[PDB]
Amino acid sequence: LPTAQEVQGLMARFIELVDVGDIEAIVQMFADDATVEDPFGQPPIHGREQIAAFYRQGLVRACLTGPVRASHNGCGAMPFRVEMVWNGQPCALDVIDVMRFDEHGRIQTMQAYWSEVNLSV
Amino acid sequence: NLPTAQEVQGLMARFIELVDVGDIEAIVQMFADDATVEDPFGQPPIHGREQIAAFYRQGLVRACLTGPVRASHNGCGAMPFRVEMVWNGQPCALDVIDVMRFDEHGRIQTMQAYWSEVNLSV
Repeated sequence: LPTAQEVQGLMARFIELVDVGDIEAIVQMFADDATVEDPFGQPPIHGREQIAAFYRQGLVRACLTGPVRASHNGCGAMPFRVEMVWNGQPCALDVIDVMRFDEHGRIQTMQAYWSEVNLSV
Repeated sequence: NLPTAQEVQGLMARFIELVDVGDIEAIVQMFADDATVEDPFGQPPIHGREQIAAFYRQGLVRACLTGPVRASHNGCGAMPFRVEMVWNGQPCALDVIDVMRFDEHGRIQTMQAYWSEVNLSV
């Protein structure tokens, strides 16, 4: 189980991969049975391919907007901003990903909180 | 009813407002009667307004959002904020992210406050 410090490291690593757009590298960070709920409120996405599909569908710039809050039970929450093009126009989306990592430092749970209210032009 | 995404932003912002002024009673009122609080997440959950009240009475300090509340459409939201306390002799700052799920009456059903000493600044 990653330590509070390792969680900070992994979560930041995740943002870096989304930012560069390395789907393969992003997918590899997920445990086998990892689930993704993005946005939180919608059906969880399960499986390597579906997740890769989800990220390819999505990937865009992403960067932390605050430090990773990490716990001692391999979990963490981080605030970030996604820069993308929507309705043919440059937009921003504020998100908070809550993640639970496993013993191998792989992502078991990803929950991204955000909705239209967090959408900005 | 279950707060819309906009209502969640409003409710969560209010929660920080209450912590900031130290209104224990009004904080407790925001919680469902049988709410669960995990603060810091990773520690045993505390249950019910009595324990939540004892918890906040023990803890309550200033707090403020450091970014917008991220809200969902299922009455949930997460918010980043900083807590300032003159704890440990000197003033310190604790960066936290609270994740809340509200119930059908617009009260807090659960709250998880993510943070560790790793988020404690001086």
